[PDB]
Amino acid sequence: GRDHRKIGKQLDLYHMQEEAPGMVFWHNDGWTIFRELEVFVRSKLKEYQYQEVKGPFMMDRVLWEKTGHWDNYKDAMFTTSSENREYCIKPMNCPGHVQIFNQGLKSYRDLPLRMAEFGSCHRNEPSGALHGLMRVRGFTQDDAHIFCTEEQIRDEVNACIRMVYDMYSTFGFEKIVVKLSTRPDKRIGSDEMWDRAEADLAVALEENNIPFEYQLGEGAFYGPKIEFTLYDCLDRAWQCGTVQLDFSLPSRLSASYVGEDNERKVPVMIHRAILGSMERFIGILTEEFAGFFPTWLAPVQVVVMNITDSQSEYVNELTQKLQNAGIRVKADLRNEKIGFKIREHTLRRVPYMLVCGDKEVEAGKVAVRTRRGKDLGSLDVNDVIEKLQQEIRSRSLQQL
Amino acid sequence: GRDHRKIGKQLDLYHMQEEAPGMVFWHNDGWTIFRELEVFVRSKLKEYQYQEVKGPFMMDRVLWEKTGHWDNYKDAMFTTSSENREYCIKPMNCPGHVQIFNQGLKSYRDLPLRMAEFGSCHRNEPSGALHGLMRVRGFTQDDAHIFCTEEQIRDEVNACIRMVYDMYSTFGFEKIVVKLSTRPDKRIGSDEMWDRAEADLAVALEENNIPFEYQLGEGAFYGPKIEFTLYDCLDRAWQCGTVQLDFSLPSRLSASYVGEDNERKVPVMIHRAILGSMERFIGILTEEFAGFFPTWLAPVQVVVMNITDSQSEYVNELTQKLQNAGIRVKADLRNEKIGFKIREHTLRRVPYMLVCGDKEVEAGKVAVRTRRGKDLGSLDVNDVIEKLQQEIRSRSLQQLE
Ligand SMILES: CN[C@H](C(=O)NC/C=C/Cn1cnc2cc(Cl)c(Cl)cc2c1=O)[C@@H](C)O
Ligand SMILES: CN[C@H](C(=O)NC/C=C/Cn1cnc2cc(Cl)c(Cl)cc2c1=O)[C@@H](C)O
Ligand SMILES: [Zn+2]
Ligand SMILES: [Zn+2]
Repeated sequence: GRDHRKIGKQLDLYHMQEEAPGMVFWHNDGWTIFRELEVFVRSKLKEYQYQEVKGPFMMDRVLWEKTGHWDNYKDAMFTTSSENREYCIKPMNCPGHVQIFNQGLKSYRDLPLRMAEFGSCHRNEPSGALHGLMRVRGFTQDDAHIFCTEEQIRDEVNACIRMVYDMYSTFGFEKIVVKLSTRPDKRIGSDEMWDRAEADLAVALEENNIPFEYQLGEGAFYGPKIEFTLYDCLDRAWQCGTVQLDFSLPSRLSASYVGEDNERKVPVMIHRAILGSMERFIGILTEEFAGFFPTWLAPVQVVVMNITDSQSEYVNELTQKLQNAGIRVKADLRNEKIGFKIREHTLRRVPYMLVCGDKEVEAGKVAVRTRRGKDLGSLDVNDVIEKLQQEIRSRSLQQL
Repeated sequence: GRDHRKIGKQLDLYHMQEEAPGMVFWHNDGWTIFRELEVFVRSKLKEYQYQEVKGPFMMDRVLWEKTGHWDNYKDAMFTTSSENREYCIKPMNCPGHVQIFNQGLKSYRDLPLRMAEFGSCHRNEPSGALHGLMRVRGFTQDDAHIFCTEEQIRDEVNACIRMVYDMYSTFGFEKIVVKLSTRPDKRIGSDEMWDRAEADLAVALEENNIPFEYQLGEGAFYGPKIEFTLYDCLDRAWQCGTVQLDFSLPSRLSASYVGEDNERKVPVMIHRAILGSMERFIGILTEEFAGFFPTWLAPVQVVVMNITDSQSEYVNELTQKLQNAGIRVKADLRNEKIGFKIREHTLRRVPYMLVCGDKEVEAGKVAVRTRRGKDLGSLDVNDVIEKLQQEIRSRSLQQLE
């Protein structure tokens, strides 16, 4: 029993309905998980030196036909109109990122320019194939685009690779399969361009001792790509990560920069996503942990509870201390038995349950108990807050 | 200058294009401002006990036709189709909030249920009427909908009112004009219901000692409302806040709860937004401050800089300390004169320029220069960091002395 649909209903994370096929209603607790995942990605964006931008939801069809994706993907577009002009709701964030790149004069000094976005994308997929958070219409891509020179591709692909494995290992995903898609029959650019582009991805992987299988037929018309597939605890494959070279879209959208020789060069563009889809990754995480989210991701991290009315003031004071320390905490002061209380929050998958009786109030302590059923006993209040802070801020998979 | 369109280009906050009319492209520095504003609103949502949800971008026309807004507002709807079904791109967040409310059986004990959202709304407005961040098509509403009983209305409107003045006072807006819109000709509900609903709004304003005025017959068909018009430093009026009672939508979308008497009851809905639009409000703030955003909102809060090559490592350490202290900081180690460095970052509206000369490195201090051109002297590094943190924590309008 690890269905994300089931756990999503039980823990009141999200729901879906027929009026909005493949588009998620995020409830309070599920939206908390979403935002903590977002905060985690932002810390990595800062570490790996990315800008974070936000592009518009719609854009003119005139611009979308200039991208070169229209013929292959017009059936997957959501279109709307206003004042005799047809606009596409964006399925990808790349054209919008080029529009920001084109504002102001760029030079080689500004490259590599790394532009990230939590980009809300909509794709008009057949409704019959939709299921849960795994196959959806509306989703949020942990997207970024790297504008760089031909000489900087090698280093930026290395950095993307490091960022992929770093982020996957945070959630305990160590079994990764890597696939390098080579030149297709369609394709733009010369054979010498594809020789170099394919070598840049291959050597970057080889130098990091990462084994990979070639995918000969597959690969986009605008460049080769690396795709990363993680494996969950049921040994199910999930293609999440991508690193995709592009020698087309920047030229077609009039992107350029002044080089060191004062000539106009078209920048090389690297598409990349790691989690793939925020909704989809949450689904995978919900199943991986079976509702037992690590404390940093958990909607409710601690519940503090009393035995009788005698300890209510102490529990309220302890609740405020935990809230002051940046912990998501609730107080359970109901007139129920301690076994009833602990069970409700053990079923809700609350990492820690802080019991406070007369023993604990007089001592300045708290009786800590995990959702796994491990009784840690009466511990000092300041010691508990300190260890919870470390677990949350280090983003540890394991409890005490 | 106080033109947000000019300043937006100068500080590289955002831009707009004819390919996406009335829809903002947020650059790094503008999106940084957006996200801190979002964090600020979030802390108020936590304080005033709101849930935060996220609804889908589109929903079937069939559901939108049931809301009772369709015939009045179908011209303003963006529409898209898929598999013989028509979907509206959401212009408002209320129906989606009702869909979330309708999941699970609700009790009187769950009320008042306060459900907030940073709701990305799209209104198909005329392109000739568009103008920068203020008049837009795509925007993010600091929205919330309170589901409550009839008896709970006064206390919830009272809370909303407090939240409005609280949030406006953070940005330096004390002069608020308040307008209570009364019953229109075409309306639902009995006159007895409208007497209580209008009285609930008036009593809540009286309870907060707020003088207001009527706007006669300007209320919506589904209930009366309060609107809050703030005044900037140029004495220009901006209608941002709204608190709108609703006796229609919950019933139209099958919203109910189990009462204390065990009867099925329909909840009353209070629509409310304080800032009104995140894009619009940032635009107003840009002109209010003239680009001199308070330190907590500033894209780059501190720039640490060296006079000569001698202090480059001291700058690196100091920049790392400010990095570890959660301050948005950059190091200016370019081979340029100290005045050149100060003039550029004064023009970019960086609150503080932490200057490092030989005398500062030797004493373990830093020379603090504000964007207003003032000299705060050479202070201890750990003192300055604690003071900057306190200025950011409290979201202070004023810089250090
Ligand atoms: C092309 N952008 C990248 C991306 O999304 N890569 C994953 C796979 C993309 C394939 N893909 C899938 N569906 C699409 C649907 C539409 Cl309507 C369009 Cl116009 C493009 C695509 C499209 O390109 C990100 C990583 O920047
Ligand atoms: C709709 N409720 C509130 C709100 O947005 N009020 C501000 C103004 C509302 C007036 N308004 C303006 N434009 C609209 C456009 C459309 Cl396509 C629809 Cl369906 C409704 C409205 C509509 O009601 C929020 C705060 O919950
Ligand atoms: Zn892309
Ligand atoms: Zn509303």
